[PDB]
Amino acid sequence: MNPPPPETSNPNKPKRQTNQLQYLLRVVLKTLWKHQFAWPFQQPVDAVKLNLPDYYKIIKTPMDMGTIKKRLENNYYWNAQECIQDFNTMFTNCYIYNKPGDDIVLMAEALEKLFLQKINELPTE
Ligand SMILES: CC(=O)c1c(C)[nH]c(-c2nc3cc(N)ccc3[nH]2)c1-c1ccccc1
Repeated sequence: MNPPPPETSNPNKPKRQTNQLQYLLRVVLKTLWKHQFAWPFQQPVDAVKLNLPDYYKIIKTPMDMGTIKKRLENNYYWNAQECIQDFNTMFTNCYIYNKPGDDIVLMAEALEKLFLQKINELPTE
């Protein structure tokens, strides 16, 4: 069964736009999104659809690129580091839930390397 997906707005939380956050949407997210291995990560895990009934029994901080994209579009983040942490949670969740060598893990590993390449250099203020 599915929990509610992660919030993409929160009126208590202050919003911000920065050059680095703009870059994380326009270049980092939008490039990863087109990668051949992006599809498992483009939306919250649907434990019923994907027949992973234990997914949210194991993963307690779910994250996915659909959520990240919406957060960036909504100026939900205060800074780039917060957004980068969401990407890192997404990757680490995949490694936690699965096992080394699994096809889905090979997919996450290729995306993570590409992500690291793209955030190696970020715009300045
Ligand atoms: C094929 C299979 O049996 C799978 C296993 C052992 N694991 C995942 C799987 N584990 C994940 C963890 C996170 N955190 C995010 C996405 C993940 N997909 C899938 C899978 C199921 C349906 C479609 C694609 C892959």
